[PDB]
Amino acid sequence: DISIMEGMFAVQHVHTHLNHLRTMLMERRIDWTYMSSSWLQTQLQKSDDEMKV
Amino acid sequence: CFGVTFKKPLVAEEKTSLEPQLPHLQLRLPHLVGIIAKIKGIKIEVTSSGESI
Ligand SMILES: *[C@@H]1O[C@H](CO)[C@@H](O[C@@H]2O[C@H](CO)[C@@H](O)[C@H](O)[C@H]2NC(C)=O)[C@H](O)[C@H]1NC(C)=O
Repeated sequence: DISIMEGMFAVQHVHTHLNHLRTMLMERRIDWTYMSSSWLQTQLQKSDDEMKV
Repeated sequence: CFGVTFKKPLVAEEKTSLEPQLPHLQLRLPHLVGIIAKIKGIKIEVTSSGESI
């Protein structure tokens, strides 16, 4: 039982983030936790503060 | 009528009830009280040796 309940926590943790991603997608926004966004900072040279905008 | 087509009004269900699906962990340690009760009544019998002789 403890072996099962230890793995259940990871399922809950994934569920929370997946629900947040679904909300963001239904909201016509971008969830940057699921996307890298580090490759396009080098292709177009911008400051750290300009990338936040 | 004329060129426009008319459709009947739609009736609406007054109430809805929410009964979400829940995961089944199926733990096995619970509902095992009978084994504990059996453990309680071990009842080891020891007879004094030398009282008879
Ligand atoms: C709550 O307990 C009931 C009864 O033990 C569980 O219902 C059983 O579920 C299993 C798995 O689907 C079935 O094979 C049995 O036939 C069910 N029994 C009855 C009497 O319905 C139920 O799954 C438990 N709830 C949770 C969330 O674990």
